[PDB]
Amino acid sequence: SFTVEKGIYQTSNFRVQPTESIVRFPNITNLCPFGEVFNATRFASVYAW
Amino acid sequence: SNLLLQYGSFCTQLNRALTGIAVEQDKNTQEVFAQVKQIYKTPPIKDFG
Ligand SMILES: *[C@@H]1O[C@H](CO)[C@@H](O)[C@H](O)[C@H]1NC(C)=O
Repeated sequence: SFTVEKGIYQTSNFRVQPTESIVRFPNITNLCPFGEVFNATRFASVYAW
Repeated sequence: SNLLLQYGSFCTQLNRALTGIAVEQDKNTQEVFAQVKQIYKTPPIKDFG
């Protein structure tokens, strides 16, 4: 409403806005072996997957 | 919050009901205790027979 009558009102939150982001991952260097599972010379049979 | 923006009517009625309850509590206290309009002081002497 554009008009508020005399009194005390409990306000829902609208005021806080975050502004900055934090990224915190484990520090790992090795690339994951995509070539061992996608470039493999021979795959297994479906029964012995 | 952007998703909840369309349930503003639901939240407004919830807050209206709670505010009504809150005002009603103060009203109940006023009716029970604030009947007398003057704060009488006990007399210095306690000669109550
Ligand atoms: C997979 O094999 C191809 C050659 O067939 C090669 O060009 C490519 O770099 C390899 N990819 C990975 C992730 O090892």
